[PDB]
Amino acid sequence: GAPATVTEQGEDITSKKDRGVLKIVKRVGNGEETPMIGDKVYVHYKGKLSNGKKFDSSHDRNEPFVFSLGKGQVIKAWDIGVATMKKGEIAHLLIKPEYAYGSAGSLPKIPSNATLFFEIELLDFKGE
Ligand SMILES: COc1cc2cc(c1OC)OCCCOCCCCCOC(=O)[C@@H]1CCCCN1C(=O)[C@H]2C1CCCCC1
Repeated sequence: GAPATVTEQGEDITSKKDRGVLKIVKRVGNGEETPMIGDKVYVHYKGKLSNGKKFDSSHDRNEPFVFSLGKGQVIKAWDIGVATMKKGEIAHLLIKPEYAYGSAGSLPKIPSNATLFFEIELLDFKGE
């Protein structure tokens, strides 16, 4: 169970060391450059509630998913986790609601106090 594997085996990459974002690297990337805040980043991802109840993929949309790192165009967890990644890396994230959609949730897709699981591949990142 990919979400459980990440609970057991994930690195806590939070500042406050609150196990709110957990990470395993599943495939290794290239170089030592990782993206800085304001970098434009290209990814493919597979995502779900850890309940396994709703599911989501860039592939559904038939195209890469693009955002500006650390601009809050995504959840705090993504801005934190993707920043730790290298070009070509695949990693797994398990995320507590404080780094996702909180007690307010995001209905209908996301309920209150949801935990999320993503598989993310980083493809590219160009400077601001
Ligand atoms: C709460 O809304 C959604 C959440 C998520 C996917 C959604 C979505 O509908 C708006 O549709 C995919 C179409 C892309 O639309 C822009 C995504 C920006 C929204 C912010 O997204 C995020 O911060 C993260 C990371 C980037 C990929 C999308 N993600 C999500 O949380 C996903 C959810 C969808 C349900 C299963 C878990 C992942």
